[PDB]
Amino acid sequence: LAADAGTFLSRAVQFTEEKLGQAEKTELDAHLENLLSKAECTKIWTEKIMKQTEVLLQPNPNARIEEFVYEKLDRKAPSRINNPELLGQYMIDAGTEFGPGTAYGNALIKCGETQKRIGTADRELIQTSALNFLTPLRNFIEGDYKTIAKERKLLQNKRLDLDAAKTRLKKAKAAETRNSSEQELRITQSEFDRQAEITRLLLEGISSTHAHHLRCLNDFVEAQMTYYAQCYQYMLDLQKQL
Amino acid sequence: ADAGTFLSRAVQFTEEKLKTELDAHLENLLSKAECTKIWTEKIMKQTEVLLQPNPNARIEEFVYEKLDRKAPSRINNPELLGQYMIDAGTEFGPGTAYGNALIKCGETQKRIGTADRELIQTSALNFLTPLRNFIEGDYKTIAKERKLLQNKRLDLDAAKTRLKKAKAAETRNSSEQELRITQSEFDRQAEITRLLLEGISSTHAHHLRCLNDFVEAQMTYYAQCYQYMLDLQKQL
Repeated sequence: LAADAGTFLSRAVQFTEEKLGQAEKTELDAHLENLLSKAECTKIWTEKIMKQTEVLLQPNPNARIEEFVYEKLDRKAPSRINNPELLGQYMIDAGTEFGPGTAYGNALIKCGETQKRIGTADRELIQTSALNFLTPLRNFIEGDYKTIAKERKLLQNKRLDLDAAKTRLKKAKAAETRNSSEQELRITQSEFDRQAEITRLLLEGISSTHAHHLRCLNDFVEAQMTYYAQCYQYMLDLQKQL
Repeated sequence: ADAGTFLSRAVQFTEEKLKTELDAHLENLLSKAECTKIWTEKIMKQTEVLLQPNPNARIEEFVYEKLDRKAPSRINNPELLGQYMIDAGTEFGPGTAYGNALIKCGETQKRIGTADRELIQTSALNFLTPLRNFIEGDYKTIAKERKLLQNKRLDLDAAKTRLKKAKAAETRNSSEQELRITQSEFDRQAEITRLLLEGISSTHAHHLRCLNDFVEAQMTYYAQCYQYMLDLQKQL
């Protein structure tokens, strides 16, 4: 068990010396370097788009903060009526008060109805998009990315060990000890190579990620089309009655 | 007992804490005007909320309005999303189908944002403005007249008390004369109020035309956005 502490100690000292610039870093194969870089960029942008999308869907930030609170509180956040439907209610009530016979009353009541219909259509889009877009992406970021991160750490650690061994051999004098260090060097190199393959294999899966997301984007688009199309028709209908 | 006297004092204080009825016609008109103001205010506010959902933005506007300095031209959600998509697509590679889609969507999104800005401008220019004008101008006048006639009323009510207490013949005659003077002022003010309370009919007509306009703005915005989406659907 204490030997493990020695491994942690060895990995640390080496990390310090390498940072001190006194020690160098064994550069990884260009292919893996390229693969890791691509996966990262992908995650960064996907995260940004997902967030901005959400903001677009739910403009009120304070509402989002309240949801976060109840989410951490493990409680349900009370539902609220959307602005479009609310306006409709006020208008309809006014129209009624002003008098249904009056044209102004007729117009106000007619509009309030259209507004509520529009509000209903809005919620349809929010649910449709959330179900078809945000979640698919979220999945990828939470699962595959995590796994890759873990493997990255393993390979990073192995490299530290390899570099530490190298440095040890560099300062190896006693023939017998130097030979032992040579055995140690062979030992770490093998393990390092093994993890490198493991990592490359996992990184290969990212290729399909882009194609999967493209489908999700096509869906979101269809949703927006549906939302505006419905609202446009609703508006036309209102003008005919008024 | 003592409790009863304390209760009596309490009732007296309630009286400390807490009328010549006008001709029905005027009363009814007054009620109409008040109702109109209440409903008009509610609709004007909610519709502004519908246009600008973000409360913090409104707060900022209020501060900058008091600051008497122009508030920065913040970018709306659609355009920002478009920017992110376009840049991301560029990074992943323009040739790639995914990148192409991202860029296209960003462009359309920015177009939508511009159309939205147009819609916002039109509504506040041909709808919110007139309504606000009316509530801020005519209503004040109306309120002023109401206060004056209310004072004439209180004075008239006092005159009745003076009349009921006018025991001396001279006192009786003086009270009568003052009551007559108050009455004359009352009917004069009443007439003025009646004139203004007959203008509410015209107000309803102007408001109706304003509403018809707002309807046009919403239809135009929805039409424009629908076409943009059609174009993108064709591009991809």
